Amino acid sequence: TPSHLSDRYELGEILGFGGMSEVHLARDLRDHRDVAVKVLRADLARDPSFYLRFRREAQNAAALNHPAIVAVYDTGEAETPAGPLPYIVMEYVDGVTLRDIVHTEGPMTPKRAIEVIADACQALNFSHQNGIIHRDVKPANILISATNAVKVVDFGIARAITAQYLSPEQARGDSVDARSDVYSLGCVLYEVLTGEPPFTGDSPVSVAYQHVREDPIPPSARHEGLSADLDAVVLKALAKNPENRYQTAAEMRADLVRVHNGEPPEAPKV
Amino acid sequence: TTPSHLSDRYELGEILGFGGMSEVHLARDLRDHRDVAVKVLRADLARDPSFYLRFRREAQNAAALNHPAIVAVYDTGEAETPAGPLPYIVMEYVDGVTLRDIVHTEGPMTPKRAIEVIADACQALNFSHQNGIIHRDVKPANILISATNAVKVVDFGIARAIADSGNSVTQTIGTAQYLSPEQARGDSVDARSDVYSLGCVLYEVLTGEPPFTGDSPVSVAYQHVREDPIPPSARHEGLSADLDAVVLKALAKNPENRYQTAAEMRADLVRVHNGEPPEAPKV
Repeated sequence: TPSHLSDRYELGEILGFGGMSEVHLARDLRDHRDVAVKVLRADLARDPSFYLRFRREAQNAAALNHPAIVAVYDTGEAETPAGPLPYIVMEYVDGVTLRDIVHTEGPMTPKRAIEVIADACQALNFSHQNGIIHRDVKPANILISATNAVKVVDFGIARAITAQYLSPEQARGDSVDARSDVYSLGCVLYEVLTGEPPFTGDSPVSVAYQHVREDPIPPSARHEGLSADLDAVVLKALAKNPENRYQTAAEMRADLVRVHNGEPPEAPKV
Repeated sequence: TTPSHLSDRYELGEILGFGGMSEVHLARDLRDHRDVAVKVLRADLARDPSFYLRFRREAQNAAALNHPAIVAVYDTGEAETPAGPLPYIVMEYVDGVTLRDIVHTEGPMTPKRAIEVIADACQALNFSHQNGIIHRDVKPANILISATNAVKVVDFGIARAIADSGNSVTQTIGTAQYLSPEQARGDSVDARSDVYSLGCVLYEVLTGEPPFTGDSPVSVAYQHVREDPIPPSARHEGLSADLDAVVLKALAKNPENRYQTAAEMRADLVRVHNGEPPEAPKV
């Protein structure tokens, strides 16, 4: 990868690695600001199967406009003498992932967890009202900024009509919809609350199997300082049948809000 | 695209097989003047910390077992070139093929051969268990047959911590064909699991298919949990009711009903091999 893309974006340190792409902190020398640039790993920039796969993801990136969603600024294709190198330029978030927080700091307090997840529900809801399912909600895809704001990254591109955060339907290979993001957000909620996701296993298959077939253990049975109410919410978000989950991320956030307040939630009492 | 050399001692050659994070190379040991197998982190995953860490742990904690039917571990290290550090493990080399390639190119074995092979796998797993090591991933791709027909087992899981429960602590889209029920549920895995998995392999070398197949790993995992396996002799000819009894005991849903040890399973495979009645329920 070159030091500069398009004589505009000056690549700096790696923020994170993804499937085929890596995200860099960079200076937009033209707009004079720091940005995040997602590029295709240089080695992979010759396999056409990858160049094409990435360019569609870039061309068709979810460009949503919401405080809790990392914006998309620009998309491009640079010119290293070796070859054309495709990239997406995005909002930069000076912060750390939920995955890092949970790992270095452990489970959050119920109050903090609720604030974080309800804020994620807003990003998800705004995304949903705009026709877009994230499909990969998970702690590594939720960012917390230095000033403590939630920023969600890595929305999947629109479609036609590991495994710790899959919904039963993705696991079965059935069709997914907004409710599917709901289930996954609940997995994250479960983890920030208890230090662990609902299901663990020796292999993605095992975990997938559990999502589809095993009853989750109520969070309070795995960590202290969790109320029965809060249990009911998490458990509803984790319902096996989409028909029985929260129907929208809004519904989910409203029940989270009630628990923050200390009011009984609309969720069932197990 | 890895380097040509490691630690100025091992020069790498053809790839023998690829795994999760890692590729296995046939290499020449320039100090000891011999061919070894070298399992290294894939070069493209090397900048990535979560893969480097995951592998460093695997390399340092590799299971060194000393047994004819187990591929030895010679050295464990970290090479530092401008792509590394690249933890790696140096192992006994087996000039041979996987039990998986065999079944795929040659078809099912004869009971006489199947039994001999699985019986040797049993001696490997028994030895390992008696050394506190559970394999956890027994499957055709992890059993090699040497050019002289010796059985050699690879890819033992690293030792893990056991909880207050007396259960094993869990570690870490796939095969799902050799999964035990306890693995599927994410329960405690132990010697009985290896026994069950080896059962699946035995079933596969005898009949040409593992006990359960399906169009999703999830759905196969389910069959392991809930569904009865059809006796081998109903799927392939030339197999006796006694052989069925042994395979089906190994494949039992409740670990308390399987062979409790690999040596026990080996004992019933030897009896069948000899024309004796097995200790296992008629069916």
